[PDB]
Amino acid sequence: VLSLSTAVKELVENSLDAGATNIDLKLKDYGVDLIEVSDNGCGVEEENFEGLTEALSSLCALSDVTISTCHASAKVGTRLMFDHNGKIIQKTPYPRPRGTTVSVQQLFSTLPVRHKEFQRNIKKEYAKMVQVLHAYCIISAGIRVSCTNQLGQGKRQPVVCTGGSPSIKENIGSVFGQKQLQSLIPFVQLPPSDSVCEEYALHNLFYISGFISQCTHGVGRSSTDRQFFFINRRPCDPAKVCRLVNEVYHMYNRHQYPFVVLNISVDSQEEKLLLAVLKTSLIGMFD
Amino acid sequence: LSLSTAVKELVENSLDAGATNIDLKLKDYGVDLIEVSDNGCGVEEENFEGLTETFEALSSLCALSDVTISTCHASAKVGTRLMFDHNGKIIQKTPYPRPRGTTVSVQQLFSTLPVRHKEFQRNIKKEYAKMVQVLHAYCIISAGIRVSCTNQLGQGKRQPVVCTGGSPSIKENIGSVFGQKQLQSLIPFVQLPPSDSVCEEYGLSCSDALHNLFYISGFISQCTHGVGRSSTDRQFFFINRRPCDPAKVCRLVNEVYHMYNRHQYPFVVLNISVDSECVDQILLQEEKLLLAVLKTSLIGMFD
Ligand SMILES: Nc1ncnc2c1ncn2[C@@H]1O[C@H](COP(=O)(O)OP(=O)(O)OP(=O)(O)O)[C@@H](O)[C@H]1O
Ligand SMILES: Nc1ncnc2c1ncn2[C@@H]1O[C@H](COP(=O)(O)OP(=O)(O)OP(=O)(O)O)[C@@H](O)[C@H]1O
Ligand SMILES: [Mg+2]
Ligand SMILES: [Mg+2]
Repeated sequence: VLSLSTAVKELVENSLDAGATNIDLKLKDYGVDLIEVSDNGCGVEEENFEGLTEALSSLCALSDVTISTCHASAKVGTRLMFDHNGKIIQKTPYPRPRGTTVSVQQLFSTLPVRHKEFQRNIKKEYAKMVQVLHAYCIISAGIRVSCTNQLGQGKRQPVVCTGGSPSIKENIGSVFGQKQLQSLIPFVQLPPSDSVCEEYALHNLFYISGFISQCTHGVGRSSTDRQFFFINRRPCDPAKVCRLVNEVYHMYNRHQYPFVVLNISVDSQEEKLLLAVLKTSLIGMFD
Repeated sequence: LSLSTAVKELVENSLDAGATNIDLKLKDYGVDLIEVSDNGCGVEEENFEGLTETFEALSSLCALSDVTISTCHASAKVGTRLMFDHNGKIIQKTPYPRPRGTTVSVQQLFSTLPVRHKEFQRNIKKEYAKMVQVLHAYCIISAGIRVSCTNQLGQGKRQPVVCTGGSPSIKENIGSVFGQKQLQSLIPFVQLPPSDSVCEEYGLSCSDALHNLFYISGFISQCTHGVGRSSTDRQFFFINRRPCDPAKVCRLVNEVYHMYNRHQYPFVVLNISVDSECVDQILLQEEKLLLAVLKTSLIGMFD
């Protein structure tokens, strides 16, 4: 849509919305040539093919979109080709398992300026997409998320793959290795302290979970390269929450920055209460 | 009992389960961990105890390693995680929320046989190379299935080994495994009826060649000088999509290629399709007819 990372985000969310347990992201030239997301979700029924094309409509205007899909109620799958207006160029029977594969080829080709900027800044744009990819890998418990990349004429190479584990801890281990888990402690939520409450509580509905680096000297990280925040399992960047987490960690380890995976679960406001719970909990953890 | 046959047994089990994704995770070339994850049919609860070159496979792996299995059948509401002792007995079974499929973890293969374990470690480079060859064969022939493999040495980062893109063609799987540059020097196999000259060389009559039921397909290097390979490091033969080593067929392919490029050896991916009743060392009935078809076809291709 706007970038490589947001295009991947939209396609992954669509696979998640379809109830997929396998989500495979296939890239060619870091996504400059091909962005392809394949899932084993519910698929699309024939009567809704034209209704596919909004994320998918915007992708059609900015790239060449091919979609293959097979609904559980269908006897055979279907392969669809779209023009830049979202109109179906052709639809043919296509033998494939249940699910949907969305192919985004030559993203931004219809906008030459954006296409050229995409290529020039591919290292930064790919790093943003990896961050989004890692966030979904960590939080999507029970879902096997994978990514592969193929550069030029070279062989296809695996980038990451999760094992469909029910715990965030194992998903973290799948993404970064077991060595990353050895320097982490689980988040332990505490009621806000009288002192911290004064610095800023009976109707507390915030539930915090996750992992953070130990405050022990040397155990931290050189930068904020691995900090993942979630509100109701949705990846996001809460500025005030992120600053508070790094501030409390620096109270005990000013030389380093922590690894962070924090999910904020709350009913469908009162952010000062959330910060008071976060600060009190982090102080009790690092003490 | 080797690293390659252990991986082969697990990959075949995932293929038998109807998997479309097969993920192989290795640690220390498989000395520390061999883990195969698939999205196949899984195992039903009533068959958990029944779970425990041929390496059965799972019972033999339990005797030689620590086997952990998580699985979820479509008929189950929640998956199950299983731990096995070296006699194949279930140490513990716990509910385990996971998607449909099976994950088999083989950690410290051959640990219970210290002599074999040291031979495994000492010859790990040769055993790992043999396993990669077997894995490449399944990657090439398993069209429509995403097979991936990584290897991790100690505490280092995961290293890519191979991965296919779930493509419907053997040609695309070759490109995924070896790169598009490998495809540029290949030509497709074109089957021809055996020629009178080649039929005479094998002592075949017109009636012997009338019941031809061999169907050969695949890819081979061009005979153009220099385009070949330094050795037979990339020659993959299949009978009814099954990886195998037909000695006479393999020698014939290299012999005809040497008729046009004696200095080099070709890249070979060749599947031989034939009725199951004619396969019995690979013993193919009417093998002289198959060799005559192969030689005649290869000569027409390289001419
Ligand atoms: N991988 C998919 N699997 C099954 N159905 C899909 C998939 N992707 C898209 N669809 C269907 O096509 C519809 C339009 O997709 P689109 O992403 O453009 O908008 P949306 O999903 O409805 O809302 P949002 O803007 O939040 O993504 C979707 O609502 C969905 O029904
Ligand atoms: N990845 C798997 N997915 C689903 N079921 C499996 C899987 N692996 C093993 N099983 C089940 O456990 C049984 C025993 O496995 P094992 O490989 O040891 O023997 P086998 O497959 O029955 O015969 P063989 O391996 O000699 O062809 C299998 O028959 C199968 O039902
Ligand atoms: Mg959407
Ligand atoms: Mg088996």
